[PDB]
Amino acid sequence: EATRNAAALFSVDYKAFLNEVNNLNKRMGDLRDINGEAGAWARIMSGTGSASGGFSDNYTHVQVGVDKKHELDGLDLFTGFTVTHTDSSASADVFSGKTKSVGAGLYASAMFDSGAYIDLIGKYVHHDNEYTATFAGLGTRDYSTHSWYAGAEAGYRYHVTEDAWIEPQAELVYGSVSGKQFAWKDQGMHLSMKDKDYNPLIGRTGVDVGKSFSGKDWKVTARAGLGYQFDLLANGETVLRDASGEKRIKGEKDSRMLMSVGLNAEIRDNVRFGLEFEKSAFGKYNVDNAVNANFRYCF
Amino acid sequence: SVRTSFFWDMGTVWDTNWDSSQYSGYPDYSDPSNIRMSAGIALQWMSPLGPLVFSYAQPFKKYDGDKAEQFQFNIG
Amino acid sequence: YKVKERNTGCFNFGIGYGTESGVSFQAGVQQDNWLGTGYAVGINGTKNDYQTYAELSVTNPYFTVDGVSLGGRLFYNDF
Repeated sequence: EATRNAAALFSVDYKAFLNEVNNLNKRMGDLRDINGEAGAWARIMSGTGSASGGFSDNYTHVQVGVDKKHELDGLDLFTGFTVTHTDSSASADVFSGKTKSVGAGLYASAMFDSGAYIDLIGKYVHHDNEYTATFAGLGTRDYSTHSWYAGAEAGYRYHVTEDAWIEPQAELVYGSVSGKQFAWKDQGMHLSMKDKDYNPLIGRTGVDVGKSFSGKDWKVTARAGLGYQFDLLANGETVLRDASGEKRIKGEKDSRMLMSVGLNAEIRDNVRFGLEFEKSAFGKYNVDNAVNANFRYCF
Repeated sequence: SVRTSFFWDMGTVWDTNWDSSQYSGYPDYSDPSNIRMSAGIALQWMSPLGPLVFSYAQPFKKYDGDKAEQFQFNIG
Repeated sequence: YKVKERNTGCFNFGIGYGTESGVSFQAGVQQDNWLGTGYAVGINGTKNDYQTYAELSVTNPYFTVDGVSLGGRLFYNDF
């Protein structure tokens, strides 16, 4: 019912947070083979998806940032800041709404002489949604919540071959997002639903293999992997009320799977190219993802 | 290759093929009065992919349903 | 006269695949000073499930010596 829509509201927000959470070798730039310790990195992504019950959504998040350091005694310790802006829109059977999420934070990077890679980022964001739902009779409302989410990631890419090497990696982001409290007394019945501060956390362990290709004729980034994602903390508990009585619910952990991307290549500094993967798993819960493919050539 | 500006924008649009006495409660759409205003910062960069344009501003004035995208981005 | 050339107009080719609108197609160019010939040529188009668009344009700025310009274009769309 109306309460079950809240779980979809968190589940949809979970995917957006799962869309907000990304890699460190793409969003924060490759922690290795980067000779400019003072400079900027960035990444912008756009996708869409849906689940069972007609709940569909489409989102796009773009992040940038800078860092500044110099060489040390074998460790590539660098520090800097970053910002990000994301837009999303979703529609369901009996509700629909649009939201944005902009945030800023700080990051650190570490590449060691033995070939280790480590990234850490942390952002405070003010994500605001505006949605209409007639379930529970509440109507249309807009609300903003502050997300303080800090996430780390580590990995060890050992030089198996100069053009192909297996990489173990593991990431995890823990965030604090407070809940919401509202009553539908404008319709006549309270039906008050409240949630206090939540401290969710989710990570993903992925084993990957990447290829180092150069020469500007290939100049590709062919890397694939297999990963399993577990919600380390799911504290999205909300307690709703009614004339008959009051009920409670809470978020639960995950054991999701994923896949990899195809080419993501380029020719020269004038041009660009890439390919993306949409993991559309209808078998699980009618889930789906959206992807793209487009290149540029400039005279 | 880079150029930054601080801008103050004003705009309006209306129809002449309109009547108001036919629609008392429905708001007039023939009045040159709802002059929308905005102000902010804008940037242009002739990147090696084209003229990339970015901007962030606030609509200090608005009317009716004027949903605003605060930050704008485009090429050319 | 010593000059420094700059880029002018550039190619693009985008094939976006998805669930809504499926594998939508899109490509085209938009450039004046075509290969240095001084023309102005722009072709663009997109293929979508419910929206097909195409436009072709050419313009010679100095058709005669004095500087008269001869230009034309075609466009087709269904939405």
